[PDB]
Amino acid sequence: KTVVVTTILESPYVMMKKNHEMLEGNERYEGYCVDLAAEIAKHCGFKYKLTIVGDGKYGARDADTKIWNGMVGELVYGKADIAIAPLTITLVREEVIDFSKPFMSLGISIMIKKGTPIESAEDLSKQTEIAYGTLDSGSTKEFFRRSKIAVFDKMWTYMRSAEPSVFVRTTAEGVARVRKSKGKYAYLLESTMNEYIEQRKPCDTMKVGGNLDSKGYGIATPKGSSLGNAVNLAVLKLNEQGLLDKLKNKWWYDKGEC
Ligand SMILES: N[C@@H](CCC(=O)O)C(=O)O
Ligand SMILES: [Zn+2]
Repeated sequence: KTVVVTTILESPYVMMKKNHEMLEGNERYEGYCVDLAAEIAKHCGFKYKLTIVGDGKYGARDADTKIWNGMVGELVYGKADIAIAPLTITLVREEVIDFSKPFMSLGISIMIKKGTPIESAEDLSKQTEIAYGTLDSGSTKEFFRRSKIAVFDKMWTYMRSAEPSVFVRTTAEGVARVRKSKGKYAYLLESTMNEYIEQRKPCDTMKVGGNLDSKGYGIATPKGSSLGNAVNLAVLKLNEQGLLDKLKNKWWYDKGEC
């Protein structure tokens, strides 16, 4: 009856509300995905419960164990009915879960501490002074692991063998490493998160160069779910009405601190 929604604490998508300890259920959270969940639910005609993914991950299949972790895993093993998060539509995921058409368009980009002598991915690859990494488990990490393009293969080769590790557990961890490294650490993350951080105090980071690829985030459901068709139509209806753009403006730029 009540649709269990799996999501992830990733700003500005889902964040803990100021006085959440005094609130209950869905009212404990706020963010772009919280506003979107409320809308997809209204339009699809269902009651839901927001749940933060237990392992705090997006979703990857473990090569040795074959188990799916993160939000994807919660959908695959039936722990959740739908995932409303900045979850990238990829081929390996679409083979096990269903995705609506994209609700947000993005691409991998570079986050530097202001003043870092880096203008592109080619620049990162051609040097060693400045370290660079990605989110440990996710679509960005896989983009480099599977890239046939020379510049990205070179970047991956360095990243996988770099010590100490250049990969981080969460986006926030990557952002702090950038901020605390005096320009000695650049971070590869999706343009959406980069643009969000670029508008947050201490206003010391910046997105550089173009996007490395083009892709989208989709609302995910288990393969052959009943909700699939309706949520896809809701995403299309809401994009066409201007809500998705309105929501990105609200959480990224309207509340900008820089
Ligand atoms: N949106 C990504 C996580 C962030 C990243 O990989 O940079 C995913 O669904 O895996
Ligand atoms: Zn509406």
